[PDB]
Amino acid sequence: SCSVPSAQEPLVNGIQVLMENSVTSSAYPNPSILIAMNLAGAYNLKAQKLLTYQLMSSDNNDLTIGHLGLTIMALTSSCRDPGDKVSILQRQMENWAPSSPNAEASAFYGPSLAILALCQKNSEATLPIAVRFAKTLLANSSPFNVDTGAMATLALTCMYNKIPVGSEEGYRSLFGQVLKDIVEKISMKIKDNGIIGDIYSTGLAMQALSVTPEPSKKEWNCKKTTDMILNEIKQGKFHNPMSIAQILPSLKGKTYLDVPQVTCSPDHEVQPTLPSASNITVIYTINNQLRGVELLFNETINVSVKSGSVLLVVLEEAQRKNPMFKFETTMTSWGLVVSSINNIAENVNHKTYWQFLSGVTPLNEGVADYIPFNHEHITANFTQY
Amino acid sequence: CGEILTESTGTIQSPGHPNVYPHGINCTWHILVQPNHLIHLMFETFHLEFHYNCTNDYLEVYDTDSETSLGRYCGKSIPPSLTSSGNSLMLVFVTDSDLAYEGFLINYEAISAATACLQDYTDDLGTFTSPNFPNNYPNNWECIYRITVRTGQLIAVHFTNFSLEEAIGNYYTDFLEIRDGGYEKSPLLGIFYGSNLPPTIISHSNKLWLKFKSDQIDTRSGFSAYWDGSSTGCGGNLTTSSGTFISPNYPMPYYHSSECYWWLKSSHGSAFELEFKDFHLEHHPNCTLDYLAVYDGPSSNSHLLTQLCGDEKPPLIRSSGDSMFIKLRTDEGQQGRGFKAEYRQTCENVVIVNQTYGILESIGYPNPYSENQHCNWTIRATTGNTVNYTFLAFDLEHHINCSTDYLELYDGPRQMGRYCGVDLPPPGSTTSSKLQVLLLTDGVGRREKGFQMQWFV
Ligand code: B12
Ligand SMILES: *[C@@H]1O[C@H](CO)[C@@H](O[C@@H]2O[C@H](CO)[C@@H](O[C@@H]3O[C@H](CO[C@H]4O[C@H](CO)[C@@H](O)[C@H](O)[C@@H]4O)[C@@H](O)[C@H](O[C@H]4O[C@H](CO)[C@@H](O)[C@H](O)[C@@H]4O)[C@@H]3O)[C@H](O)[C@H]2NC(C)=O)[C@H](O)[C@H]1NC(C)=O
Ligand SMILES: *[C@@H]1O[C@H](CO)[C@@H](O[C@@H]2O[C@H](CO)[C@@H](O[C@@H]3O[C@H](CO[C@H]4O[C@H](CO)[C@@H](O)[C@H](O)[C@@H]4O)[C@@H](O)[C@H](O[C@H]4O[C@H](CO)[C@@H](O)[C@H](O)[C@@H]4O)[C@@H]3O)[C@H](O)[C@H]2NC(C)=O)[C@H](O)[C@H]1NC(C)=O
Ligand SMILES: *[C@@H]1O[C@H](CO)[C@@H](O[C@@H]2O[C@H](CO)[C@@H](O)[C@H](O)[C@H]2NC(C)=O)[C@H](O)[C@H]1NC(C)=O
Ligand SMILES: *C1O[C@H](CO)[C@@H](O)[C@H](O)[C@H]1NC(C)=O
Ligand SMILES: *[C@@H]1O[C@H](CO)[C@@H](O)[C@H](O)[C@H]1NC(C)=O
Ligand SMILES: *[C@@H]1O[C@H](CO)[C@@H](O)[C@H](O)[C@H]1NC(C)=O
Ligand SMILES: *[C@@H]1O[C@H](CO)[C@@H](O)[C@H](O)[C@H]1NC(C)=O
Ligand SMILES: *[C@@H]1O[C@H](CO)[C@@H](O)[C@H](O)[C@H]1NC(C)=O
Ligand SMILES: *[C@@H]1O[C@H](CO)[C@@H](O)[C@H](O)[C@H]1NC(C)=O
Ligand SMILES: *[C@H]1O[C@H](CO)[C@@H](O)[C@H](O)[C@H]1NC(C)=O
Ligand SMILES: [Ca+2]
Ligand SMILES: [Ca+2]
Ligand SMILES: [Ca+2]
Ligand SMILES: [Ca+2]
Repeated sequence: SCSVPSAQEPLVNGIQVLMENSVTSSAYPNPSILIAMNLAGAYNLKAQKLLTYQLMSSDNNDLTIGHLGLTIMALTSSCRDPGDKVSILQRQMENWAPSSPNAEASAFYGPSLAILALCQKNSEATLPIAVRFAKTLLANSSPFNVDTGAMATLALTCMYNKIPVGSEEGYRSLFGQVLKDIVEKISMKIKDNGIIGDIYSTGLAMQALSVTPEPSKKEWNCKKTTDMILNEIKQGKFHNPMSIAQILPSLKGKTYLDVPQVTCSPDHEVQPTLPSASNITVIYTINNQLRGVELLFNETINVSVKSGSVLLVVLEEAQRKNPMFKFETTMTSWGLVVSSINNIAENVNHKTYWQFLSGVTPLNEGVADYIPFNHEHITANFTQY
Repeated sequence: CGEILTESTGTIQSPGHPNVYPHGINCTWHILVQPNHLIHLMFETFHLEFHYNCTNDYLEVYDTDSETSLGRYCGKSIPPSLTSSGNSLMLVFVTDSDLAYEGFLINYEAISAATACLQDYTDDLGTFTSPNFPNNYPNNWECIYRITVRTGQLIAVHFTNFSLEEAIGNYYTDFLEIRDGGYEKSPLLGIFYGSNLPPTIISHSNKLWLKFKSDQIDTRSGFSAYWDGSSTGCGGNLTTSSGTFISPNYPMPYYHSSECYWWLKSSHGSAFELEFKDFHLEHHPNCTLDYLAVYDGPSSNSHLLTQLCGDEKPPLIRSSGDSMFIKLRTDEGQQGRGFKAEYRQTCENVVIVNQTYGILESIGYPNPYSENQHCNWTIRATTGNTVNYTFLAFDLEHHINCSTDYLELYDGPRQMGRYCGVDLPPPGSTTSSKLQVLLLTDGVGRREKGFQMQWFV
């Protein structure tokens, strides 16, 4: 179809390892990865066994709905019984309701995981929630986010294939309606160059498209996308192990939907061994116009050894030079998030974060991956979704 | 020019559109769509030279499939939607030499006559009910109810039965939209869902417009309600800190020889302010044929801020006090399209000039307070008196040395304090006759309520 050219396969098993290597005892346990390496067939059985044991021991109360869905799913692909996590998520999802049709689109990315993982344990018991979710998702009218469109289509495809024998002609028709509407919204974001939405969102979307019951009018040029993603690995865009975890499945021709079919102990193959600069200035603004009546517009300039210094160095160096640019950080499945600058901290009940943009257009890598250029103007706005 | 349309969907261009149409035209259209079906006309845009008898420039639409005709339309006025009896429609556009405008855009579409529920009522009798009631109403159904009446009165609708699908969060599945005029965009009395009996609804006109929508799944019994056509009154007591209202028939020309009345009062201690997205009435030197009087205060006795007539669009009208009264009167003969009035309630830089006592409440209250306010009230004690305080409710964000959200108090120039939290502040008294209250609020919240407090002299 658009199965990866065997010529290019080495390029794939590349990242597979580069991802598995990220699993250590102090690494943050990343379900998305264990699913990814279980789906793709794990090389590093020590790694896999380690990260499984971590997810097993995880505390249920620290887990958001999405966490919890991911985890149930991740365990499931290690042929480990989640059991209790499923009870919990199930109770949490009866009581589930979104905000408002004007509310942000990604607000549905979390629930998409819950439903998907839940449908996978019990479809019939999941129906009510799946309905409630579709009606709402459809009615929502904020600007389409692809990452979420993609996940929703997995959750919604799974349900669509498991309508209990007898059920009123209606569920399927609703689910499918939403499913089509979503697939249209997606093809509409496929670039004249193989990318769906953007790079880091593309892997999720590939899954989505190769699984929804009704394809888009304008037929999707799969081979193009899969080739584009491949050159783009040669180009080093996929170093962050989470991002690997979100394309590895497509590349291995899989979807989160195949998690229940994972087999255990294939006994995998050893992927053979494959073995000046004048420091720059970056202009770094940090602006608050939202929290209390004590806010900021303070700009600054720093030097960062060569390029290859990532935005986080700018941050750390700004912090060091001037105490007003203090900032605090916090770890996640995707990496280091800047959680607070200047004692203004992101807060969930305000739906309020720190957004990093280049002069005016928002960035799209974390500060620990992003690499600023010789006279770039990075601004950090405290704002909301 | 002129053309005839077969398509199920289409648009209809004024020749000049997007700007402007030619003078002296004799153009004609004809729209025909499959049988057992209907034509629904939308109406993006529509300027024309206006005319009481409607003679100079104008547009009329005959119901081809039938005798009679839907009407002739000049000016800005023309119902956002029209819908045929048959599957065919006459559409003649006819103008004259002097005066023109951007013309009109105007969409249309086919509509099955089975799936087509739309029903008009007049008899002063509530025979009105959700589809199929008491049996379960259908899915994917839509259904409209206009009800017009005697030009004196108001409509007052009561509900007997009402069980509709529940709401997902702030999302509606299945609802009943109630509007204040006789058109799909008239002010919103409310949208209603779930299983509770709506309050008694009361109009400000003799027209009411209703819509009941249902989605893909889930069905119930629906509703049944009745209505009183009695009072000869029109207008009302307008109680929200902000809202919108309508000269009767709007966007259609209004009724004659009527005197309509509206009293704005909601949040204690904060002045209202007016504005119009649209004004039109009989032009008059000195003004007095058909006019609109605003009044700084609860009744006509109060100081008249303005009297308005003609075709020009007013400057916003900041009342200086708590209440604001508004009366409008029309003489028999001549009628303009009317007005539409956004009105907000302010709090920046108000002054209670004289009042024995009163209340101060943060605009929404008890609704949680709006983000981003620089609020400044000032109560003035006549002569050489003072002002006692007492608080009644308090609920602001918390600490950071009250630097997030807060409220300050002043004795003339001197500050008596800066407050927040859910702690109720002390009684007190000014040694002055000036008493300033400042409430500064920022851009986020768990939706803390605000505050409320008493005052003396
Ligand atoms: C919603 C969302 C956010 C929200 C998260 C809402 C919330 N607090 O729950 C906020 C928090 C609004 C956000 C922030 C950013 N994110 Co974002 N986020 C998403 C999105 C669409 C949903 C992820 C999610 O809900 N996970 C579901 C749960 C189950 O998993 P989780 O482990 O709990 O997920 C957490 C992390 O994903 C984290 N998060 C969200 N975005 C980002 C970005 C970075 C760099 C990091 C480290 C973490 C992070 O928040 C989630 C809760 O903690 C994804 C898309 C995707 N495919 O992942 C991106 C996405 C991962 N984030 C992305 C980006 C670019 C950003 C921003 C850097 C954009 C910007 N200009 O600032 C900022 C980071 C600013 C900072 N100070 O660090 C990119 C990837 C980044 C990369 N390095 O490749 C993604 C992939 C979207 C995309 N396709 O471009 N975004
Ligand atoms: C850095 O951070 C700050 C905070 O995040 C941003 O500030 C806000 O920017 C947005 C504009 O993007 C503003 O919100 C919008 O206001 C528009 C016009 O002004 C409104 O306010 C007046 C009266 O005060 C009204 O009468 C008027 O009609 C408006 O409502 C509106 O058109 C917008 O409505 C639309 O947007 C929303 C979603 O945000 C939709 O869902 C709506 O349905 C609709 O289409 C909106 O209300 C806001 O006023 C700004 N205020 C402040 C101080 O925070 C910066 O933009 C940001 N900078 C960058 C580049 O990062
Ligand atoms: C639309 O809206 C109205 C409510 O606002 C509802 O109409 C009522 O329906 C209920 C129940 O369906 C009726 O209550 C019943 O009254 C019976 C007696 O019949 C007559 O006698 C009484 C008393 O003099 C009158 O009030 C009544 O109207 C009749 O003329 C009683 O025998 C019943 O009460 C018993 O029911 C329960 C258990 O179910 C017990 O616990 C009671 O104590 C008792 O034993 C019966 O409940 C009521 O009469 C109706 N009201 C009206 C129309 O006036 C409709 O239900 C609703 N739906 C529809 C589709 O119309
Ligand atoms: C509250 O708002 C009023 C304006 O309505 C301010 O009152 C005084 O206004 C005069 C001019 O009208 C200025 O010269 C002074 O600055 C004000 N006097 C005092 C004693 O402050 C008042 O300042 C406002 N309070 C605020 C915003 O702090
Ligand atoms: C770049 O140069 C500055 C001084 O110009 C130096 O302090 C800094 O070490 C360099 N960047 C970093 C911290 O790697
Ligand atoms: C407008 O003038 C009068 C209204 O009373 C009516 O007789 C006349 O027919 C109208 N216009 C036309 C078609 O001449
Ligand atoms: C509005 O309030 C006045 C003053 O109490 C009252 O007399 C009048 O009846 C009310 N009008 C309406 C709409 O009932
Ligand atoms: C308040 O009293 C009357 C209104 O009844 C008003 O005319 C007067 O000017 C005001 N008094 C003061 C102190 O300004
Ligand atoms: C106002 O309150 C103070 C509280 O100290 C009290 O002394 C005074 O008698 C009060 N004056 C009035 C208006 O009764
Ligand atoms: C109040 O502001 C902040 C609260 O954290 C603090 O840093 C500051 O020093 C405080 N000011 C005072 C109370 O002197
Ligand atoms: C209003 O009446 C006429 C307007 O044409 C004008 O002559 C007069 O001076 C005005 N004032 C009065 C007397 O009401
Ligand atoms: Ca003319
Ligand atoms: Ca329904
Ligand atoms: Ca008149
Ligand atoms: Ca606030």
